[PDB]
This record gives sequence, C-alpha cells and structure tokens, in this order.
Amino acid sequence: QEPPPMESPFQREDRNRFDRDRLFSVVSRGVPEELTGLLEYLRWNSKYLTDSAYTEGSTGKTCLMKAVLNLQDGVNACIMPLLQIDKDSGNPKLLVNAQCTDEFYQGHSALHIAIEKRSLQCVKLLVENGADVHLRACGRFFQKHQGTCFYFGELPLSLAACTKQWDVVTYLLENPHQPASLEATDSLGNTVLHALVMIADNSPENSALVIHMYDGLLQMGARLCPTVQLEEISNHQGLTPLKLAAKEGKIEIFRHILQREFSGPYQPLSRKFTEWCYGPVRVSLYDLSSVDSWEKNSVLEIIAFHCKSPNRHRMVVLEPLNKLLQEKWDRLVSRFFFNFACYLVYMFIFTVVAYHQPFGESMLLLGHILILLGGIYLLLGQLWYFWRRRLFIWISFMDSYFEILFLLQALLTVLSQVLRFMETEWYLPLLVLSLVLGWLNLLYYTRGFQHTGIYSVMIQKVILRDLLRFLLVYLVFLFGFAVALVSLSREPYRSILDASLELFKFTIGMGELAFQEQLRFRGVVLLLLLAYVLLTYVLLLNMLIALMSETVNHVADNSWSIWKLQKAISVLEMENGYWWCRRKKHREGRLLKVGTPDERWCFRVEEVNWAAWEKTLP
Amino acid sequence: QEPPPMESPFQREDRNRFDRDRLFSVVSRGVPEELTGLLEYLRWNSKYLTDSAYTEGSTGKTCLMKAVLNLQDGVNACIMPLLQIDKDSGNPKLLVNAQCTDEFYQGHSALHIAIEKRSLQCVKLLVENGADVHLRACGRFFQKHQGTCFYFGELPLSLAACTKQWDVVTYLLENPHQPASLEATDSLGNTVLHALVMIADNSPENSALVIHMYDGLLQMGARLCPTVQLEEISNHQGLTPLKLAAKEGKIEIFRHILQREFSGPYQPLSRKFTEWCYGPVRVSLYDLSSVDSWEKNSVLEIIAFHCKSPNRHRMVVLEPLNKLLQEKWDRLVSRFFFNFACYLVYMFIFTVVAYHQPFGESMLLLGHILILLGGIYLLLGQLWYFWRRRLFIWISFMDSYFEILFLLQALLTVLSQVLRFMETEWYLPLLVLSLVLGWLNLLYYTRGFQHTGIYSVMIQKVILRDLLRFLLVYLVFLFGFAVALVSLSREPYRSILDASLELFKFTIGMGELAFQEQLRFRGVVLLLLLAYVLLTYVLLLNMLIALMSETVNHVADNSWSIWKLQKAISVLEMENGYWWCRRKKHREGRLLKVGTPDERWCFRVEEVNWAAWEKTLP
Repeated sequence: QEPPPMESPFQREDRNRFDRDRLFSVVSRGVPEELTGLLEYLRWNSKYLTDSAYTEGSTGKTCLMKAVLNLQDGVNACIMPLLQIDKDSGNPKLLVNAQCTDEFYQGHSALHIAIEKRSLQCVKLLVENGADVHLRACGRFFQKHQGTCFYFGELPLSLAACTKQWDVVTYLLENPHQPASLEATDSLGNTVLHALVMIADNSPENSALVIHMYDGLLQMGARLCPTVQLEEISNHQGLTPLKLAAKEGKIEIFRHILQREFSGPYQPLSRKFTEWCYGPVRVSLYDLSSVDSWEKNSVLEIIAFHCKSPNRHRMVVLEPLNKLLQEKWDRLVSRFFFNFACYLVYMFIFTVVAYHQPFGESMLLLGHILILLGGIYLLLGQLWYFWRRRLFIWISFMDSYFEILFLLQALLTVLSQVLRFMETEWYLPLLVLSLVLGWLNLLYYTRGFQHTGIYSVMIQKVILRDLLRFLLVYLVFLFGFAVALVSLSREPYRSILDASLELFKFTIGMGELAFQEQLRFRGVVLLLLLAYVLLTYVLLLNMLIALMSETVNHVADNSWSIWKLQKAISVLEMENGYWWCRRKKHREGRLLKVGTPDERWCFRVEEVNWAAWEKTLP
Repeated sequence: QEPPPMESPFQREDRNRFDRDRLFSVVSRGVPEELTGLLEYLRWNSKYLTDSAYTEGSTGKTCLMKAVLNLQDGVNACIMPLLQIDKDSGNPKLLVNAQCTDEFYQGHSALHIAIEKRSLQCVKLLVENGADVHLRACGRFFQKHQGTCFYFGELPLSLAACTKQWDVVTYLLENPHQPASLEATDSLGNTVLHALVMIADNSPENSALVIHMYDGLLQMGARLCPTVQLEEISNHQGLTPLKLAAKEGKIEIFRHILQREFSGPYQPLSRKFTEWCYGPVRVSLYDLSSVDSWEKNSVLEIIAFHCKSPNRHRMVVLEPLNKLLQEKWDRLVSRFFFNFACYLVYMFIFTVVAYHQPFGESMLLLGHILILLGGIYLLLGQLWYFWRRRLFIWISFMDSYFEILFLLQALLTVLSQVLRFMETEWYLPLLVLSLVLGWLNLLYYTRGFQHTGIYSVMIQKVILRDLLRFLLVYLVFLFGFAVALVSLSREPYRSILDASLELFKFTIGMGELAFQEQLRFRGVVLLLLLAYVLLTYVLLLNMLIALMSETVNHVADNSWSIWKLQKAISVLEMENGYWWCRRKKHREGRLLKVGTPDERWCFRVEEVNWAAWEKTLP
C-alpha cells in the first residue's frame, strides 16, 4: 500500500449535521460561517474532533492540517474558530498538538506545515493557542534515506533553520507562551545544527545558505543560552556537528566551521584567532578541541576510517589539519622507517632461507624458527588492527588492501611452517608464495619517500571496479569457447579447464594455442578461435577506453591530497603504538587564555599567501 | 625550540614601580598617562629600557615594537612619550635603533614594523627622533628559503618598495634628518631592485605591481641620484637585477626591463629607442649592454646554464635575444656543420675498423691509432666543457645528456685501445659498444637541420622522471617473483639472475619464459607467472597513462622555444672556440650616440606585427 498523500484536492480522502466530507470541504475554501452549528452537533452526541469521525482513516490527519494546507495570501481565516471551538468543547487530548500516527507521516503536526508554508501570521495564531514546539516528527518520510525524503532534524525550529525562515526563528525563541529549547534533540539524537549539516551538499549556494544560518543561529544561542555550549553537544551516535559533517563528507561547511573568525562581540565562539599578520604571512592560532588524536573519538579518526565519500581526501589538505599531520609525521617518521627496515630484514631472512633450505643446520633452523616468530607477531599486529577497524575495509578498500595483504602473508607463512614441521610437501609452495607476497607488500612503505608515493597513487588510480564488472563477461567469452573446443575435439583439449587455461594464456601472450590440423573439423576450430580473438581484443579495447575516460576529463592535483591522506592514515594508526607496547599519546598544541575565562588549546600555523595579500592591497 | 612570535596578546611572553608586564600591558591598550612615574623609577635604580629588564627574554624585543604592533587608527599615542623619556634618561645605545638579536628576527627594528603596518604618521614620529634607516635585518625569517619567510631585501626602503607603499618612499628619500641611500645593499649584497625581482612571480598582478614600482623608483633615483647608475650595481654573487631575474627565472619583469620605452623626459634610462616605424613594421634599436657573450658573465650564459626553471625556454624566444642568436647562428652554422662532418668521418672510420679488424696491416694500424687520437681529443674537449660547466648537469640534465655521452664514448674507446695494446680480450666489447654509442650520439647534430630538431624534442619530451620513480616498483615485481621461481624449481631457473632476465625479456617480447611441465609443482608456477604478467601489464598501463596525461592538457608551441634554446646553447658554447684554439669573441651591434653624452651599444631588429598595427589604427 502506497502512502496516502497529505493534501489532494483530487484524490479526496480515505476513511479507514456535519460529516467529515462537509467539514473538510468548507475549511478548504476557507470560509468561516459555514462551520456554524458544528459546535452544537458535538455537544449533542459527545464527539471530539480528534476522534476517528473527522480525522483521516489512515494517517490520523485532522482538519487543521487541511486548513493550513489550503491557504490564501498565506492565511486561512477559518482556523482561529477551530481553536476556540475545540477549547470550548472540552477536549482532553488537545487538538493543536494532534499528530498523524501512520508510519509515513508520523508526528507530522500542523505547526511543521505552517512553518513549511512560510506563514508567520498563522504560526502566531497557532502557538498563541496552546501549541507545542518540541513535537518531534519521527516518520520515515522525515528520516533521510535513499529516495523521496526530507530530513531536517524532526523539529519545527530545525525545520525553519533548515529552510532559511529567519523571522520565524526569532519568534519561536522570543515568545512568552512556549519558546523552543535551542538544545533540543530528536529521536535519533540530532539537534538543529546536525540537520543543517546533514542536508548540506557540496554545492556553493546551499553552502552559503547553511553557513549563514549556522552563524546567525549560533549568535542567537549565544544571546539566549550563553551558559550552554551548543556546539559540543552530541547525538545518540556519539558525534558532534563538526564530526558529523566529516563522517557524512560535507566539506564546505566543515572548512568554514574549522576556520571561522568573528571580531569584537561574539569573539569567544570562534576557532581562529588572528595572532599576527605581516604583509603576506598571517599566523593565527587555531583551536583543535575535538580534532586531536588524544580524545577517544577525534575528527581525524573519523575522516580517515569512518567516512565513506570521495571528497574525503580533500578535507585533510586544508588547514589546520595539514600542518598538524605534518608535525606528527616529522615526529614519527623515524619509528616508521625503523618498522620498514625491520620488516625488510625479515624479508631478507625469509628469502635467504627459501633459497637455501632444500653448523649450516643450526643457522637454517634458527632462520626457520625466526620466520615463524616474525609471522606470528605480524599476524597479531594486523589482527589487533582489524579488531579496532572491522568495517573499515568495507568503507575504504583502496586505502587498506595492504592491511589485508600483511595478514594474508603472515597466515600463509605460519601455515607453511607448521606444514614443514609436518610430513606434507605443500609447505614449500605456500612458503614461496608468501615470499612473493611479502616482497610485494614491501610497497606500503613507498609513502614516506614523499615523492614515490605521489607517483604510486596513480598506479592505484587504475580502478578495478571495472575488473569486477568485466571478468564476468570475459569469463563467459572464455568458458563457452573452451567447452566448445573440448567437445569438438573430444572424439589436446581433453580436459576442459586446461584448455580454458590455454585460451587465457594465449589472450595474454604467455602461451601458444593448439589448432590441431589432424582434427577432422579443423576449419571449425579455426573460425571459432578467430571469434574468440576478435571478441577478446574488442573487450580489452573497451576496457582500455573506459580506463582512458578517466584522465581526459582534465581532473587535476588529487594525487597530492591522496598521498597526504595515506600518510595521515599510517601515522594516526601507528600513534597507538604496537599492541605489545601501549603508548601514551602526546597532547598537541598548548593552552592559551584568550576568552573572557574561556580556555582553549591551540596550534599555531604560519601560512603565507602572496596572491591573497596583494589582493587585499589597494 | 620554535621561534617565539613577535606579537601575541594571548601567548603573553617569555622571560629568558614598573615591571615588564605592566609596561607592556599599558602600551598595548595605548594610553599615555599610565606610564607616568616610569621615568623616576629608572633614575632611582639606574635602569635603561634596552636592558634585559624590560626587553624580551629571547628576541631582545622592546616596548616600541609592542606599541607599533598594537595600533588604533594607524596610530598609538603612547610612542612619542617613550622617545622623550629615553632621550631624557641618557641612554648610550639609542632605543629606536634597538633590534632583536635572536636568529629568527635578527635586526627586526621598529621602523620595519611601522612600514609594514602602513602608517606614515608613526614613521614620521619615529624617524623624526633619531631613527636610522640602513638597519639591515638579516634574520632567517627574512632570508628567502622554502617555507615560512618574507624576503624583501632586508631594508626598510626596499620593504616599502616591495609593498607598494609609495607615500613612504618619497618621505624616506625627502627628509632632512636621515634619507635612505637608494644604492644601499644588504648583507647578501642585494639592493631594493634585486628584492623587487626576487619576490616577483610570473603571475600578472604581481608583475604589474613590480613593474610599476620599478619604473617609478627608477625615475625617483634618476632625480635624486642622477650621477650614479642604479641598474648596473651588482651583489656579492656578481649579478645585476636583470641577470638575477634571469637566473631565478622571473620573466614578465625580465621582458619589460629588456624592452622598456620612455619618451621625452627620462628617455636616457630606456633600453628600446624606437628608430622608425612604417605601418606594420617598427624597427627600434635595442641596447644589449650586459646581454652579449663578450662580457665575462652575460645574461645569455646565465639563461642557458645557471638558471633552473621551466619557463627558462620562454625567455629566449622573445626580443631582442631571438634576433641576436639567429645572427650568431647564421655566422657559425658553417663551423657547426664542419664539426658534424668531421665527427661523422671519425665514426665512419671507427665503423670500418671494427668491421674488418679481426698493406692492409698499415691501413688498419693507422685507423686504430687514428681512433685513439680522435677519442683522446674529444675527451679533452668534453673535459674542458665540464670544468667550465660543472654544476650545469645538476641544473638542466635534459639539455645536456649528449655532453655526458660524448665523454663516456671517448673514455670507453680510449680504454678499448689501451686494452687492445694489452693482451686482454675485453677490448672488443667496449670498442663495439662505444661504436654504438657514437652512432647514436650522432644526433646532437640533429638541431641545425631546423626542422628535425623541432621533431626530435618531442622524442625528448618523454619524461624519464617516471623511469626513476617506476623502475623501483617494476624491479620489485620482478626480483621477488624470480626469487620465488628459482626457489621452487631449485630441488632452468637454477641461477636467480638469469631467471630474472628471462622474466624481463618476456615482459618485453624478446624472450620466451619456461614453464617446465616436468616440475612437480607446475600449477604453482603457472599461477605465479600469471600474477607476474597481470601486474606487469597493469604497471605498463599506468606508465602509459601518466605519459598520456602530458599532451591532453592542450599545451601548445613549447617545442619551438625548446629548439631555439638548444641551438642557442650549442652556439654560445661553441663561441669560445675549441680549447686548442682560443677564439677572439666578436662584439655585436654598434655604438650609437643617443643620450644627452650617454653612449650605448645597440642592435637593430626589424619586427613586423600586422595584427598590432591594425589594432592601433582607429
């Protein structure tokens, strides 16, 4: 069953002396007097407007919703009578606070509607007659999900703030009857600001809208609720508006929030204090509250792992983050290169042992046991990493696969060692394959060299999504032809799989196919192989084209950000220190008294901007 | 230890009845009267403001710096009192001239600050109270280096001129107390103009800024210092502003300076006198003082060798340089082609001798000894070239490598001849390899043909930076797999290196890999080779893509400039003549009396510009 629409002059309504139809029809046109007599009716048979008589069958919709949905000049002169009449009928469960009760429009009050319909003048009459404002509307249509939806925080006030309706916010916060708790929260845990960020796209116009509303609403909350900190509240997931903009990947607001400057009044609620400027350069203390790895759930962790979005990488290059990560890198590169050298020696030993295994006895046994130890230790390390980041692989595979390969290598090598202890012979293949995997995996340390990483990422830019969408087609082209050949030469190609292998290695260039002239049906095989080759060539060509379509689009300079991001990932993970030795994280920046006394840790960055400085010059 | 910041209302200060804190705090707000009583204090305990009491712990910063750093309406009414008070305290080492003494802010006077803070009104009070203006500020932060820095010449006047502050320059040069020596110089040797050029980027706005300041300041110096030549002064490196703009690679100012025209007054300080114009064409004598190869260190030498920048090539195409180099080329192409033919005959003889060495005795011995002579002579030539240009290879490798190969060839051939005289047999391989190298090196003469060079440079445009960043990855993919195969087939692939060679020549196409079915573990080898091939193919593909991303960007017409530049390099080097015969360079252009009598050598070029001529037409 589709969800019934809220307002349809055409699809009249469902149903699951005044009857419903008459009342709806009169309030629609919006004339007052046709209502007269209604009151009497109710007193006669003791009915209440919220009863199942006049409400909708499914949604529990009422008249008021209909009235507000049918306006003229932003007003519907019929309403105030309804409130007078309800109040005079003596209704226990008030009318105005009436909400829908279906799953789609759950909690869709009238006031949400008036707010959407942009009428201050109706909001006045409504809230001036006992209305409530904390009626969270938690229906599905209001929860953000793929498809038709409208997420605004499930609250009137947040709906306005999400809809630019300034003059309504001032009201909702400056009435004597029932103001809104600016620090309110929805069922999910979000307040207004979280909605502001949840709707935002990276588009510029929406971004200016939301920045404007954010700053203005923040000043309003500083005036009306100075004691509380609207920004450091968190939802039922454990995040803040900033962290949330990071996770969901909203940027252009993330940036603004991180480096927002306000001078004179409202100074305290800023996170960028301009310390001193000199011509081109402008050194300014940035606040890093909630973006340092010291705290349990820092913005950094989220940006690196929890987030799932392409523009992620573009979030780290900016300030202050870049300077901060550069500091941590300058601090931990030594430990990094040491891990590099140690693993490299492990690989050297593994190689030597492989090349020579088939007092030398003591040396070789020592090498073997040492390989075992190194593998088990590496395995523990990667397993701790995975326990800490279980979903991460499902999030950002392209930045993690080395974290897979390390573990795979340790697994295979330890299995090989146990097999060696056993009688079986399959230990040598697993061993040598692990050796290859390890020599290869010795590219996760390509990063620090600070140019080879920029060069590599391009090696990684080659997408394999295409492989997953492609291997299927190619595998068909292959398997079918191979079945055919084996069938036709049945009475080499004796076993199917091996012939499939012939065709594969031919398509590659490694191997030479067999067109046995001896076979009675030679011409058939020749034509069939020509088909194979034509189609495989075409398919490879299309793969090449769908690869080429990447660069031509003239995209530029991503790789730098991507390298910065891989380096940040590595450093931030390493920061925890190896599991066996738990590390005591190092606070960053220092505490400075700027507020008036509000105190905020800070980090000083020296940024020079020749072009910007000249632009300012007259 | 990070450098302390100059001004921080928040990070109060270090330390390494008036105490320091009170004085700083009062001058900050900028109120005069709270200072009263200070004077008395000093007379009581004989303290001086410049003493370690009131100055900064590290930098030696003083109060005045604080005051000027904290302005209101570009003024701080507290200052003049400080000067009065100091003068009245009888201080030996004046206050105003006080500078920092740390390594970061070394010599950061107050006046530099007022100049940066754009206040003429404070500069007035400061310089009108005994201030000095030649306080070179030679700190690190002021020396141009990678990262946070601000290079302006280490002088107030040059700071203004580098910061567009006209009205301040007029003052600094037109006060009776202490004007600035327009011909001043820093510790490094630079004057103002050198700073103007050192800051300039190729951006247009900065370029207009600097051109404006250059021309205006030059007129000012022509008025105030007519006797001296501000443009022909040189620094402690031995360069002029023009030469410096060339070396560092600043262009858009280089161009303007080379062809700058001023009519009527200030005519003399111009380097382009419009001789006669006729519709489209406009012949104009250009001055080449300091851009001819006659002088010891000409602009040309610098542009060809000493400079390290991409936009170098774009500096030569322009006038007058292009016409000049074209002249020298028309003059020396004969000698060039003769060197070509002589070396070609050398190669012909070398070939013949190789093909036939294994009265013919006299002929062959003559050929052998002749090869020796030619090689030793070529070696001397290239060695003289390297002695003269030692660093050049580290500067512009892509334009030099032939200068490497010639020498390498001479070395190997002479070694081969001595070996032939000896018993050993390795002479023949070295010899034939030198023969190949020589036939190849016979492409440095591809230039003169005047179209084959334009075609070749594209052959050179293929970057090998990628090779250096790539060969590593590929070598891993290769070596690891080869180790694996040799280990697995240990109990061909017997010796590792030879198997690595198999894999390499297979990846190329030259050689055929060996998948010995006899080997017990055949399937392992097959899968492993498939991995090798997949990954090598992917890697070659990524190399191809990172190559393709060059052309698509739609860059245009560079190659012409590049050919012109290679030809200029060749001619200018040849100009010295072969070492064995020292050449007497030929002055260019002629001397013409245009000034009023200033005399300047000149070169006449006939440039036609159809489009420009029409644009001028109304």
